Amino acid sequence: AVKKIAIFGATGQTGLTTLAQAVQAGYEVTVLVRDSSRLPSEGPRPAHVVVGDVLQAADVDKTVAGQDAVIVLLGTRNDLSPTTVMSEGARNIVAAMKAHGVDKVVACTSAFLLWDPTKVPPRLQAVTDDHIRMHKVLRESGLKYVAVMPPHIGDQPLTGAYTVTLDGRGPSRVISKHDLGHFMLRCLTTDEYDGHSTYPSHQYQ
Ligand SMILES: NC(=O)c1ccc[n+]([C@@H]2O[C@H](COP(=O)([O-])OP(=O)(O)OC[C@H]3O[C@@H](n4cnc5c(N)ncnc54)[C@H](OP(=O)(O)O)[C@@H]3O)[C@@H](O)[C@H]2O)c1
Ligand SMILES: O=C(O)c1ccccc1-c1c2cc(I)c(=O)c(I)c-2oc2c(I)c(O)c(I)cc12
Repeated sequence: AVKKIAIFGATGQTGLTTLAQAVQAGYEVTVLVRDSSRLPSEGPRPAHVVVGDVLQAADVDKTVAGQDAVIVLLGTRNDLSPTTVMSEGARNIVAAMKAHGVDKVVACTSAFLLWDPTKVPPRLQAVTDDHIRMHKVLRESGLKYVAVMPPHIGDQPLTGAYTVTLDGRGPSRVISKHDLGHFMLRCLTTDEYDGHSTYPSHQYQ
């Protein structure tokens, strides 16, 4: 079974809860962070912290070495400008995985990659274009890749009771950050989503 994981984007909205959940669940977690002050003191703590940047191949290589799987929760912290950070980071992650024999990656893009592609809000198009580039990098890597394509990420509690579809239709257009993290982790213990795109959603009310 997967025991050692790297998380990229662990200091982000979804990353922080995914990290806490992963440690509480018993994983040995390594994170790559640019700024360690963004990791919390309270609660569960990663086993290993690498300070560096996903755009630096050597920093990524150090983070991926020795792992059993990789979770990718990279994002732009609501900077909507044109960007290649996520796709360039994914290229570095794939190269490091291949260099170190790691074969499982679970990565978050967005439900816009399942929904009608002509209905992306204009303000989100640049980020979506880079999600599409990152998805291409991961799909073409040949590695076992679960594409997680969530709708709006909310603040609702952890439930573990959300629905996962393969087509972007579902009970709602929201997933709590906690449930999204829970789903990322679920993907580490099953093969059933490898090579698929997945849409987690739930009605919280
Ligand atoms: N907002 C939504 O409703 C929504 C819906 C669907 C999909 N998404 C997508 O879901 C993904 C996760 O979103 P989120 O809101 O959880 O993420 P987020 O809060 O934007 O966090 C982004 C994370 O990526 C890290 N990161 C950015 N650039 C980096 C670099 N050069 N090197 C290393 N780490 C870097 C950030 O580090 P720092 O802490 O150092 O900044 C942070 O940990 C994103 O791709 C987002 O576009 C969002
Ligand atoms: O996350 C928010 O609330 C938010 C707050 C300020 C500015 C934008 C957003 C936002 C998104 C930001 C990024 I970067 C991203 O990548 C994606 I995809 C976003 O998808 C969003 C979606 I779907 C929504 O339905 C709504 I309402 C807002 C967003």
